[PDB]
Amino acid sequence: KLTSKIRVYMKPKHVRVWCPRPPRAVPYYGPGVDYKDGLAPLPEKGLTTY
Amino acid sequence: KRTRSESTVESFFARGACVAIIEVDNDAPTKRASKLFSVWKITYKDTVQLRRKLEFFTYSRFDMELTFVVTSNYTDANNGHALNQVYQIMFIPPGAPIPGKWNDYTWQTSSNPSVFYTYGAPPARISVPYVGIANAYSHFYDGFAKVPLAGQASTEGDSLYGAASLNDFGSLAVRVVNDHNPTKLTSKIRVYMKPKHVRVWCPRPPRAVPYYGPGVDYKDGLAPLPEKGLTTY
Amino acid sequence: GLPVLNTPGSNQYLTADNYQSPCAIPEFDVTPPIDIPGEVRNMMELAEIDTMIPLNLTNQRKNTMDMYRVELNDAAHSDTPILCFSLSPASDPRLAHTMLGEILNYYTHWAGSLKFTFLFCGSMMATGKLLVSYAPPGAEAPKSRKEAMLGTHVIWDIGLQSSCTMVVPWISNTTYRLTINDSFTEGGYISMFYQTRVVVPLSTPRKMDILGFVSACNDFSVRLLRDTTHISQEA
Amino acid sequence: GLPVLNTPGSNQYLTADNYQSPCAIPEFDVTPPIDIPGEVRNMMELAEIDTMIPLNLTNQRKNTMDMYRVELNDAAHSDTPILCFSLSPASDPRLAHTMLGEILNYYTHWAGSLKFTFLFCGSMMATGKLLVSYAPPGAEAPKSRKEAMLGTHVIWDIGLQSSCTMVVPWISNTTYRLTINDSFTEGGYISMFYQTRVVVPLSTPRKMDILGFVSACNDFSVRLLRDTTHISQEA
Amino acid sequence: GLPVLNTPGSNQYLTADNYQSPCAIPEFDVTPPIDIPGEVRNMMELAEIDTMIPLNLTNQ
Amino acid sequence: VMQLTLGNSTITTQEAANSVVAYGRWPEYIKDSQPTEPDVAACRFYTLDTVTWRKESRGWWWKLPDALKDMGLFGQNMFYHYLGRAGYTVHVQCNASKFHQGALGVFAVPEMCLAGDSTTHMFTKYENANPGEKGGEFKGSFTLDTNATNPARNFCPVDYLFGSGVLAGNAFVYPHQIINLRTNNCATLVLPYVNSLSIDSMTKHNNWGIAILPLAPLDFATESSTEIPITLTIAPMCCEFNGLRNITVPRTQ
Ligand SMILES: CCCCCCCCCCCCC/C=C/[C@H](O)[C@H](N)CO
Repeated sequence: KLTSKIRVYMKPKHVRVWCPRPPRAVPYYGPGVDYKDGLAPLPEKGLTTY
Repeated sequence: KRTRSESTVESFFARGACVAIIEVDNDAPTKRASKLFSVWKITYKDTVQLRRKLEFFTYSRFDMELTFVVTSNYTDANNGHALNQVYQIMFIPPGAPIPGKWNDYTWQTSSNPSVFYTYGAPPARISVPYVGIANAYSHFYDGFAKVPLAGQASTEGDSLYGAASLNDFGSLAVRVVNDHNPTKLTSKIRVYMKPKHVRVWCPRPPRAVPYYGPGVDYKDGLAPLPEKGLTTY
Repeated sequence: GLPVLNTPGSNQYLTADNYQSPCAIPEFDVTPPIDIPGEVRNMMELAEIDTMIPLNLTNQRKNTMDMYRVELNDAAHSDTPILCFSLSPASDPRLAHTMLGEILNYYTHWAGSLKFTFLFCGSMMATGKLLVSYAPPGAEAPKSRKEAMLGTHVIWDIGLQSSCTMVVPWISNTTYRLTINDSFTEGGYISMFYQTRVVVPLSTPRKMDILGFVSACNDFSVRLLRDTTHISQEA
Repeated sequence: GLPVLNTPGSNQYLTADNYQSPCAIPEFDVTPPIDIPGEVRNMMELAEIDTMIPLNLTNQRKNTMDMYRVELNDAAHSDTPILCFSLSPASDPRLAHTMLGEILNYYTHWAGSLKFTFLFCGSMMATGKLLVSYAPPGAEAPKSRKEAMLGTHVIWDIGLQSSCTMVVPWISNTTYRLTINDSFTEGGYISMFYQTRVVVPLSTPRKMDILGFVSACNDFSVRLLRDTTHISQEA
Repeated sequence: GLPVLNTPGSNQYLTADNYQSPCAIPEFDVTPPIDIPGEVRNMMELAEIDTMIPLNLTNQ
Repeated sequence: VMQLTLGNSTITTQEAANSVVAYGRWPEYIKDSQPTEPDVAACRFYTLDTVTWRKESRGWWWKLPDALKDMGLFGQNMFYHYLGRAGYTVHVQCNASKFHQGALGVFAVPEMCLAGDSTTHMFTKYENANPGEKGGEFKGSFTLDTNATNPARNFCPVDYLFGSGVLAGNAFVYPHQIINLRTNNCATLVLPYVNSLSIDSMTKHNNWGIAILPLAPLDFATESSTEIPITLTIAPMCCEFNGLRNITVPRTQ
């Protein structure tokens, strides 16, 4: 028995974009926009602390 | 008889030199004693030839060519032969994720430059332009990254002499992308640095004592001059 | 045949290479494009869009709406700073999550000035004067208005303008700054203090919130594209 | 497709090759250069800079400052040489450690004339006359002033000039000399003798030191770059 | 990239071939030549020189 | 015969040795390819502490613009402005009579990094790597600091190694002057701004180093001991300061 793995690499060219969207903030769960946990990305920092 | 074609900065510096050797292993993950992937901080100070050549001048500008010479061998001879190995070398610029596992998300190479090598092929070669934040590369820094200030705690504001601000040029992560062979295999990749379009400024005297650390410190071997009679030819 | 030489680097895969490849679908009928509104040709065009700053990252206001507001009151004048943060857009937690910070997280080197805007969300009757100062690198972070007024500063006159914008000059010892936490490329500090006080009449709210925004200037640029530190994947 | 031939030498790595390689960071914004003082475009430009010669390598003066000085006294005239060495910049211990010697150690072949300078560090009242002679190759090394004065020589008149420079002519049987110790490319010898004596008046130092320097001439050149013999690394 | 074909004879060593090879010592200062007496450009020029014949090959 | 007139200061000498402009370039302001310019208010000569030259002297070293941290308006601007740029004019005076012997070598070193005295690499602190107006001294041999509990964290320059592991004889590669007591009792150097950046911090980075080495032993007539004062007077040139902010107070001790 032999085991083989093929990695598929995608490289776009001549890219034109429209309608910018904000970056994702929570982990991706499914092809859609659903989320279940990990909804606390912001850490703790003092208001008057540099 | 003068010519002075081989004495130019380009000729002097346009020579390949080994700067580091990255060692990786192909083995079962359950063996904690094996390193499935390796990470090496990019720097020319791990060697002495190119370091000595570069330290002849205080400031420099140049493009770089990296060559990766890959070799591999078995740890045993009673397990037949293994399949062809494929190696991945990923560039991690400052602030980019550091791989933690052999097959974690950091190897997706979404935006990190990566080179894939197949054993037996001609050594992989890449070219990089000048990527210094300043206007010229600095081999010496007479200063500190942090300057302690009056009223600061003794546990803050401390930094090593020279520190590293312009020297943060990323790292290289090397792994094997093929399935873990039943028999342990050991691979070593030699990184060769070849500068091009080299411009130099502020010449410095050649090093006289052995290099000890990235800085100018020395501990022993401070007697390079041999004995010779004053009036002896 | 024609002599050939297999130079070093051949038979290698590079993720940032550019070589012509055979077409898997020859003579395909490509759908003509249409003028979709909102064309973007450079990522920096997004960095110039104002983004609300999650300034208040206290344990109680973190990861909710309240982190996007800074509170003000009608108390007597004090030199205690209203707001403080460091000019580390790609490393500071309050700025790393903004669009500027997110874009910078994809690159290793960056340069250019920035615009910091503050909007007052109080009542019309409310009036006051505030100071916004930028302390250049290499100095102890301002601890009071007296030290704040030694450097570049702007006066927000709440009562004539509801918003105030401050431009951070490119005071640096290096051509480009790093997107990581390092003392080599410190960007200075930005602090906000009271000037006299917030004044409100009778039957008026005494607690009023202000909103902060950060945007890139026309000279902003980035280089050395790299992976971000706010992304993860299982296995 | 186009016929191709895999000629000998393909699929090989050569450390001194020159082939175009793919760019790992496409479309990078290169920082513009600035006019840094002290631009150097040829290594030979460094070989023309005077370097103090560690002439005295005795067991007591070795690896300290004293090796950079040659002593003189007010004793009666004698034919015993003051200084002696061989024109082997890349092999002689006294010259191999100078900038000229260090640069030559990186190359196998070299050619051109040289300048040897001597500076007097005595008192103003001190005066004297000294002889600096160059014995061409192929002759027994000078043992006394009588043999020294048979070849090219210069007179150092201490009292009118505090420094004296001598140019070594390119007297050779080969186009280029080797940077290793071999009798095939002997460069001759250089010797320094007294002419009359060092004269000092009362209440004046009677032991005075002189300093030696070596530099390359405008016709100096090197070729066949090679590794040096003054470099080592563990493992 | 540009299509290529590995024609027969590639990846072979021929002792009488003529292909350009990389320079192991780039930018070397070549010593200028000098007019050495006795220049020869063809081997046949030596064949025209008289040579004494060992005609008597007796055992003695 | 030399006269150096700058700002509100003037130095006149009759025992000079002309002068050398480092790398052949005089200090100049940044070209196009709010700034603060003290002009003559800062571009003037300041005298540093005079040192003593003895028979046992091994050498002295100063850092710039470190040596000018306390010299009036220049230091005030350096501590008030984040970034700065300025060239230097260095004048070394070493008086001697006709009966004296010896010679001094003055070297202007860009990025004069000195070896530390501790096993840990680059472990010298800021407070010891920035002596100030008093500079420092060279040692005749390398001494290793074994005080693990309270490391000195100071430099350990070696005279014959130039303090950076390089033979002193090669130190002449840098812009240099020779003060020979039998020909000239003073020397002058012009050092333009040298760095990889057009402007840089005046507190985190040192631009130049001045090294005075005893190229020849000091002697006088037939006396058993003699001392020669050595004076180092330095003037900033083309002062430029940027990034006004609160005063910076570096830690001491
Ligand atoms: C798999 C892709 C690998 C991509 C490799 C890119 C690495 C780029 C490194 C740039 C290094 C610049 C050259 C070094 C400059 C000087 O030596 C330093 N300023 C002094 O240490």
